[PDB]
Amino acid sequence: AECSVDIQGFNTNAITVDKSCKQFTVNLSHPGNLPKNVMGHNWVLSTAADMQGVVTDGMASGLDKDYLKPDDSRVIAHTKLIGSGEKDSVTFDVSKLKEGEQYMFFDTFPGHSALEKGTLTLK
Ligand SMILES: [Cu+2]
Ligand SMILES: [Cu+2]
Repeated sequence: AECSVDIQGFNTNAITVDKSCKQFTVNLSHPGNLPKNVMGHNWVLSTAADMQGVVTDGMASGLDKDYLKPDDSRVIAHTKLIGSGEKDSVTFDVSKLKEGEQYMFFDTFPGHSALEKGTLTLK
């Protein structure tokens, strides 16, 4: 089945990964005209349980860490932080994913998590 998804930064509020896929790719795109540094976006994947932890410590860490705490072991996958006309794409092992667990995708650029947030599920 398909196992890439195109996301603009969110047009989708919800991703489902086909249980039959071995890998999965998120192509992320930035729509506007502003520098990564005043209006950059990422796509981060953690379990719902961990989302808020990744976000707050990611805010605390700088632009220079792409707004993610270094060695954050609760982050399953993510795209680089990106700005205007920059695109990024992350490909992860689907074996990292457990059917019947609730995952969240989100943006860790300060504040964007309240609107740029979604659900991903292995099904
Ligand atoms: Cu397939
Ligand atoms: Cu954003």
